[PDB]
Amino acid sequence: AYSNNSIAIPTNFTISVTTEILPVSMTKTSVDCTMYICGDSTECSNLLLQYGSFCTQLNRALTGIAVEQDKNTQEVFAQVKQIYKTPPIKDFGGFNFSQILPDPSKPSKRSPIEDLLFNKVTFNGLTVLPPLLTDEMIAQYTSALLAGTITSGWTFGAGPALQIPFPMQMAYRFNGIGVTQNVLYENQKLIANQFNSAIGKIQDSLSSTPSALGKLQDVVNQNAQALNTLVKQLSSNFGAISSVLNDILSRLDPPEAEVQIDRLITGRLQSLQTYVTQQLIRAAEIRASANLAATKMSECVLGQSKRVDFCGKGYHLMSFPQSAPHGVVFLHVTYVPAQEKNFTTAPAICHDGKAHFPREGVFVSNGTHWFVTQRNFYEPQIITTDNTFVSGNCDVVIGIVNNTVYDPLQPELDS
Amino acid sequence: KFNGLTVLPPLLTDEMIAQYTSALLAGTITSGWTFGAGPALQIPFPMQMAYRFNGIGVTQNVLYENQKLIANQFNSAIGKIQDSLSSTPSALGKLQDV
Amino acid sequence: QYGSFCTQLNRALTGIAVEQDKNTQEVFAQVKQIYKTPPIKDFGGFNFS
Amino acid sequence: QSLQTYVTQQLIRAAEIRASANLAATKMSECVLGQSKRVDFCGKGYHLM
Amino acid sequence: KKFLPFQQFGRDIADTTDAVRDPQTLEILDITPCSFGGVSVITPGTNTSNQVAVLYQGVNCTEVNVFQTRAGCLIGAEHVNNSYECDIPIGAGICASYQTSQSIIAYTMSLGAENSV
Ligand SMILES: *[C@@H]1O[C@H](CO)[C@@H](O[C@@H]2O[C@H](CO)[C@@H](O)[C@H](O)[C@H]2NC(C)=O)[C@H](O)[C@H]1NC(C)=O
Ligand SMILES: *[C@@H]1O[C@H](CO)[C@@H](O[C@@H]2O[C@H](CO)[C@@H](O)[C@H](O)[C@H]2NC(C)=O)[C@H](O)[C@H]1NC(C)=O
Ligand SMILES: *[C@@H]1O[C@H](CO)[C@@H](O[C@@H]2O[C@H](CO)[C@@H](O)[C@H](O)[C@H]2NC(C)=O)[C@H](O)[C@H]1NC(C)=O
Ligand SMILES: *[C@@H]1O[C@H](CO)[C@@H](O[C@@H]2O[C@H](CO)[C@@H](O)[C@H](O)[C@H]2NC(C)=O)[C@H](O)[C@H]1NC(C)=O
Ligand SMILES: *[C@@H]1O[C@H](CO)[C@@H](O[C@@H]2O[C@H](CO)[C@@H](O)[C@H](O)[C@H]2NC(C)=O)[C@H](O)[C@H]1NC(C)=O
Ligand SMILES: *[C@@H]1O[C@H](CO)[C@@H](O)[C@H](O)[C@H]1NC(C)=O
Ligand SMILES: *[C@@H]1O[C@H](CO)[C@@H](O)[C@H](O)[C@H]1NC(C)=O
Ligand SMILES: *[C@@H]1O[C@H](CO)[C@@H](O)[C@H](O)[C@H]1NC(C)=O
Ligand SMILES: *[C@@H]1O[C@H](CO)[C@@H](O)[C@H](O)[C@H]1NC(C)=O
Ligand SMILES: *[C@@H]1O[C@H](CO)[C@@H](O)[C@H](O)[C@H]1NC(C)=O
Repeated sequence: AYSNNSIAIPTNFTISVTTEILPVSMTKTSVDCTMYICGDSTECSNLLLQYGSFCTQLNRALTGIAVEQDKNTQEVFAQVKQIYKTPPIKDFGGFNFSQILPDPSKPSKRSPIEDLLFNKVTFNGLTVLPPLLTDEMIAQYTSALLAGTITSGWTFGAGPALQIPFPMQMAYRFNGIGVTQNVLYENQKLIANQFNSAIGKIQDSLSSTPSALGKLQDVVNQNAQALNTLVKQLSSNFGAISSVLNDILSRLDPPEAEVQIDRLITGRLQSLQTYVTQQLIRAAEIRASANLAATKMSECVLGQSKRVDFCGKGYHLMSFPQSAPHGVVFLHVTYVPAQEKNFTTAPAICHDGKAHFPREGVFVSNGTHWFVTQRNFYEPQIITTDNTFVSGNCDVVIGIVNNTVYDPLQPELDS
Repeated sequence: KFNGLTVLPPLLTDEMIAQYTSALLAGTITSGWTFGAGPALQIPFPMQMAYRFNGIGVTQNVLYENQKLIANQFNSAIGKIQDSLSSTPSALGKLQDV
Repeated sequence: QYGSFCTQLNRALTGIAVEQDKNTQEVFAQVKQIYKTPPIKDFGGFNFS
Repeated sequence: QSLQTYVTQQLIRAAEIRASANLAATKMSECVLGQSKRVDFCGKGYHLM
Repeated sequence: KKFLPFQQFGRDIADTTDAVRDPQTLEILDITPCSFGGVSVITPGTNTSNQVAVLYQGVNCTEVNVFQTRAGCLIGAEHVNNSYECDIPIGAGICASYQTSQSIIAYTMSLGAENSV
């Protein structure tokens, strides 16, 4: 309902907590090319040796991929130089963080949401190498980031961790999005209750829907499919008399066994090159995801991003990290303006022939009287010389409206 | 063509992408950035520009005292876009290359 | 006799084709509602035609 | 071999197009749906819209 | 596993045999490849010293100062309770370093000095 003299200003707001899942690392699969192609067969091994460096460079590429996976995990999670801890007293002004804070009762030091996340994701020369950082170490890193954010705001990211009461931190976050910080303190209990409810709904939202963790599960499924296809390729003949190398060795003398083994070597080497190329491309995608996750942890969690839709829908307030198998989950707390009203507006106000413009906020009218309010929350104030500034006159501004501007010094002079 | 190579139509047609861009344009014109954060809140377009002006560190009275000049310059810049595009062929290379 | 090579190539091409639609969806479908401009074009002198 | 070469090139080009589409989605979110303060992200000068 | 009377062999998802039936005696015995993994050499700079440790990846300490970690069997490396910054990443939370007299050692890496606000 656009018109040249009408505005809609929110009168009420909500806390929104949204979930963003980002893959970070792949499974560190290593392939022994010689064992895959020539299983303990000296004849085949000597034939494979004729291809030069085709075999070793595949192992080099896979080793580089595994090192890159460890590097990705370190970049995403090892963003803090100290392990911060929350105080034993949870006097956070009514904000309940028990659902994202580590649970000591459990054998692992994981939060309930982290356990829910972990429960929802599932001999041919092929080995898997364990990641450098275990799940408990990733949980420790996320706990340190969580404690730093809760007890020190963005200060632990820029420099040393400076303590601040959490409602005061939320007032900072309010001023960050252009809403005056008195709105928080006047509505502290409502904001805390809405935040707690939004955190509580996250468990159900993730648990009920079985495709919520689809990104991480798709990464795992793609890797498993690639490995399974690589294994299945060993049963192919590739034009040879038998897919079994031992059968060819037992049946044929070297002069023709070598031809059959050469056919098998060509086929299996081509299979390895295909697998390694697909792994390199998928590793590039995962590295892009990990870089995005590291940027999101730096800017969404360690700070307050002003980038639209970077930290979820709405005006960003804060983010909380949670570890997940092969990835990270960000809980983005944002402001969503909820209830709005339709007012009339004016670009300026003519008092004495001078034009008054609001220093911050907008002029609004409730039918008969004119007020000045902050842009993102309806809070009417009397239009005074301390809310407005003077520039120009009423003969220049298009659509200026006559009104009276209150001067607080006049009755002080008169009294 | 006849060798097993086919092309599949995209899920969103040109009309649907045009509708999406039209919706984004209307939201931007009539509600500023409010349609992206949450509920779209109408605001006069002339009033929306000073908020944008305020973002770059320029006061609102700069836009209100110079509203006609700014509108004329914006319209002239839009006409120039169309002129440039049709006049020089290389412009849309990033797409054509693909 | 070559196993799954044909299937792997087809699967990769299908993945690319799906990714193209995903790309278009993420670029353009960023607004939930279809907004329309009013028949009134009084935007203070700004011409969006 | 020809098919494998074609599919590999298509995968690499699809990755590049995906990067471009992610950049376009970011630009639509931060410059069409907002007012970006990032220098040269959305044109020379001080971004308005 | 129980074989049907006409069944003799067992084919794995790649034409390898996991299980089998003997001609001399009908008892069926499953088959597993003996063992395999990756030998890695943990060393400091040769400019610094020439002592090394050998990690047999993804295997026990039986098939091969024999600390048994989750990465595999570590031979030659002293196990140290103290944590440090990871210098040589081994895996599964284990890193190695060359420290003072001097020798190579393996430890669970530290994630940083702990703190509290
Ligand atoms: C934070 O919320 C949790 C629930 O999500 C609260 O834990 C509950 O505490 C009540 C006692 O007031 C018990 O009866 C429930 O059994 C608890 N539920 C669970 C799941 O533990 C917790 O007390 C809240 N913390 C604060 C500080 O309010
Ligand atoms: C803003 O909205 C909130 C709800 O999001 C309102 O709080 C509710 O108020 C009703 C009374 O009408 C209570 O029954 C609910 O229990 C309240 N909910 C919560 C979470 O506290 C709030 O009153 C609204 N404020 C204004 C000024 O309209
Ligand atoms: C707009 O707000 C003004 C200021 O509050 C309202 O005027 C007040 O009306 C209330 C209730 O009728 C009275 O308690 C005050 O004495 C009035 N103040 C003045 C200075 O007149 C006005 O009613 C509102 N306008 C509308 C149409 O709602
Ligand atoms: C705002 O008030 C000013 C005067 O304070 C009005 O300007 C007057 O306009 C009338 C009719 O055109 C003239 O008779 C007066 O001489 C004008 N006074 C001045 C100082 O210019 C103006 O019309 C009012 N604005 C509106 C739209 O009501
Ligand atoms: C917006 O600009 C367009 C041109 O870019 C205007 O359309 C022209 O209107 C004149 C009449 O004054 C015609 O002679 C031209 O043929 C039109 N050109 C085109 C391309 O349609 C349009 O009137 C302008 N709108 C406003 C509200 O100023
Ligand atoms: C304000 O008035 C317009 C006029 O049509 C209407 O569409 C809009 O819903 C109104 N806003 C509220 C909050 O009632
Ligand atoms: C708004 O437009 C109406 C025409 O519908 C006009 O009468 C009025 O003067 C305009 N007001 C402003 C402030 O531009
Ligand atoms: C000898 O005959 C057959 C040959 O395999 C075998 O099944 C049988 O058990 C042998 N006799 C024995 C083991 O007493
Ligand atoms: C193999 O290592 C495991 C620990 O994972 C150990 O329990 C076991 O004793 C080792 N091998 C044998 C046969 O003892
Ligand atoms: C390290 O601490 C544990 C506690 O049981 C144990 O291995 C031992 O006491 C320490 N290591 C030694 C003795 O070198």
